[PDB]
Amino acid sequence: PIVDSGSVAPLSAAEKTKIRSAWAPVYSNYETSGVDILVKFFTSTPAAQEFFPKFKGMTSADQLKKSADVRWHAERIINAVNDAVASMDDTEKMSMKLRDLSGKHAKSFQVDPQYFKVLAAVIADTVAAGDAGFEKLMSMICILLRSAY
Amino acid sequence: PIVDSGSVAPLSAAEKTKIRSAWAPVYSNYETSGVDILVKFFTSTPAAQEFFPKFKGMTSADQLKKSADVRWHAERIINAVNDAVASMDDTEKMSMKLRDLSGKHAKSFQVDPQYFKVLAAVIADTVAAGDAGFEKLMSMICILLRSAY
Ligand code: HEM
Ligand code: HEM
Repeated sequence: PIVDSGSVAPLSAAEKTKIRSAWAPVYSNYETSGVDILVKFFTSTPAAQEFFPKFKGMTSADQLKKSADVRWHAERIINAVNDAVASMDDTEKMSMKLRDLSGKHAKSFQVDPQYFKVLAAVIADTVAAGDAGFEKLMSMICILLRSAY
Repeated sequence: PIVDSGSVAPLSAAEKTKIRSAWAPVYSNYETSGVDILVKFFTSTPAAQEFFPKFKGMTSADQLKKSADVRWHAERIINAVNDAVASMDDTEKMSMKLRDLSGKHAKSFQVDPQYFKVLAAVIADTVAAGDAGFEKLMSMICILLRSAY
């Protein structure tokens, strides 16, 4: 269950390893993985489309995927998660960046804090649906991405 | 000849239109474009290779191109030049971003500034060889990338 508030027990050594195993295949193809994930989240959540100005005009899966702006945006969203997994052994480091990234969303991108957990699930489902460990990493990211609000 | 110091005359309207016409084709396939340019720079400029710590172990086009790191790095570079062509009508914003990038290069990445113009040339020969207009933009960017040095 991915949350964006409250507390989440630390990540066991066992969980971390699994996460790295599942994420590797996905990331090795981040250009595609990021897109498909972002686009699905987009299309499946109409209420959160007004927060992607550079996407305006496009609404169908076909369009989105051919858009360079949709691609560049997907690649950054995905790498932000990669940086997270590659830093599960440093909570102080992970939190600082995500607190920074939280600031941009709240202060600059002005995105609704309620869609982070939604996109996160669209990531957990693709990376390893059902993994309590991965949903735990997400809960950590979502909690951080709301720290600025 | 691209330069990285002093100054250069503003880009005329004609030059801006020429630049945006030659750029579109290249940026359209940026995931591929960037990677081609980067590898061409890297492989052809030995001394500058030590400045790419994450490519530790790769020195051939084949190994490079098939790397997530090399591409992510290339995608970010090519996209910074894109922001630049996108801001030809607002040199202020262009400079703000480029100055920030300059600081990152001189502080975190510890990169020798002599190479900005060389990588810029690789981009010039790829987008529009010989075009004085584009060369000027590259000069503008390099002068800006060295401002924090
Ligand atoms: C899984 C959680 C998310 C992560 C890890 C994430 C990560 C990122 C990253 C790395 C950037 C790059 C910012 C930069 O270049 O400085 C970004 C940009 C952006 N994100 Fe998120 N994001 C997430 C969820 C969301 C959600 C739910 C929305 C929509 C409500 C959203 C909307 C945006 C917007 C508007 C931009 C700016 C695009 C631009 O103007 O270039 N993000 N995000
Ligand atoms: C046209 C010239 C150049 C542009 C526009 C450019 C742009 C960029 C951008 C946008 C980043 C992303 C930083 C971030 O993620 O916040 C970056 C990182 C980096 N650049 Fe450059 N760059 C240029 C030339 C060079 C040159 C000549 C070298 C090598 C001598 C170089 C070495 C690096 C390194 C080592 C990093 C850090 C990579 C990492 O650890 O992720 N760059 N550059």
